[PDB]
Amino acid sequence: VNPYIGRSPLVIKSYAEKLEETIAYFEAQGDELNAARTRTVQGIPTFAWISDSATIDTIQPLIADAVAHQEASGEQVLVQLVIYNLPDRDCAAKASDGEFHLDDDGANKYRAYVDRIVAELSTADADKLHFSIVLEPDSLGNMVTNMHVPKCQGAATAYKEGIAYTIASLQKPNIDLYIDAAHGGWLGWNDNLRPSAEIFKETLDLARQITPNATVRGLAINVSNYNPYKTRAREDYTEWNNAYDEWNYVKTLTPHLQAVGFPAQFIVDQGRSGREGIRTEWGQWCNIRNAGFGIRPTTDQAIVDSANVDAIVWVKPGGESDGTSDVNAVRFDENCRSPASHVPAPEAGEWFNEFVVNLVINANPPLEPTY
Ligand SMILES: [Mg+2]
Repeated sequence: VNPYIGRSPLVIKSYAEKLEETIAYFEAQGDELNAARTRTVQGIPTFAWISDSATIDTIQPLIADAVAHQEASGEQVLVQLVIYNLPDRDCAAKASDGEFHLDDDGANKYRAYVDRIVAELSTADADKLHFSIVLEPDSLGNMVTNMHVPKCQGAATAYKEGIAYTIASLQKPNIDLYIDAAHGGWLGWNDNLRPSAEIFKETLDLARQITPNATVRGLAINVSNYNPYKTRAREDYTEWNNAYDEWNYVKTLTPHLQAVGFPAQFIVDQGRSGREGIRTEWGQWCNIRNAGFGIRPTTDQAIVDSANVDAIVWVKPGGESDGTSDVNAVRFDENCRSPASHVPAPEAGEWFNEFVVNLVINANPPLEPTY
């Protein structure tokens, strides 16, 4: 069943707290409407990312807070998590912050990292909650389009085996899993559709060699990207790609999932999708200037308009930088100085207040104020 129906995805307190800076900024500008819209954003659920082992320490406090909230509110709390730590992570990038490396026991270390997450998701408090978990952004798409890259060649089996173990390890009645499936501009090209469906099924099949009746709910798309759910002005760079918005990505990928027997249910990130015409190339991803908050999290079919979409969600938390634009930074990524990037920007994950100011102003539909 669609786990989002009737459920209240969890507001991430640590994220809502960061927005106090944005509220203070608008108040200091004499801008009560945008201050109030930012207050609305504080109440919008986002995903909590587990992108390293240290972050596992945040999970039990998050769960305890979630249970307290469930008791107080009478809601059916749905905790949204991202697992993002495969060994030799981000194999096609020039650099990665992933902490595990295949040549330093990374496969076993990844299993133990998953085991630590499982432990946290196995407490009596965890049992009271429901979870929606996105598995490993920037992973399997590389086996479709980046197999000319030495690091991807060396990591392909490990990505499939890693994700298989994660799936097999999180088979509980209160957990729904969505495997990351990139975005239309990556895997939506005609040549990529069938191989993508095949690798998702292959990975699920591997999971079932570990835990016999293992399942997933489906796929997560547009994670940390900006693609509109429904475009109002198709971009020139989408020429010859039928997945020119994410609703069309769902429509075009679905038949291939069905053909291979992989579940064709999707959650779609729209956290930074409010404004179009902000990029000159589809491949631009880092702190794209003038991005706006998009469609708010919802299961409403009047908006979603697809039996294959479980929900629109906000996976990447807007305001957390994609990377630094400082040319002299140790982790400088040239993508973060693209012609479309917002500069200066702080290190990946650090608060980028100027960017959130713009996410509020450029939100579509406009944010309703909470006065
Ligand atoms: Mg490192």
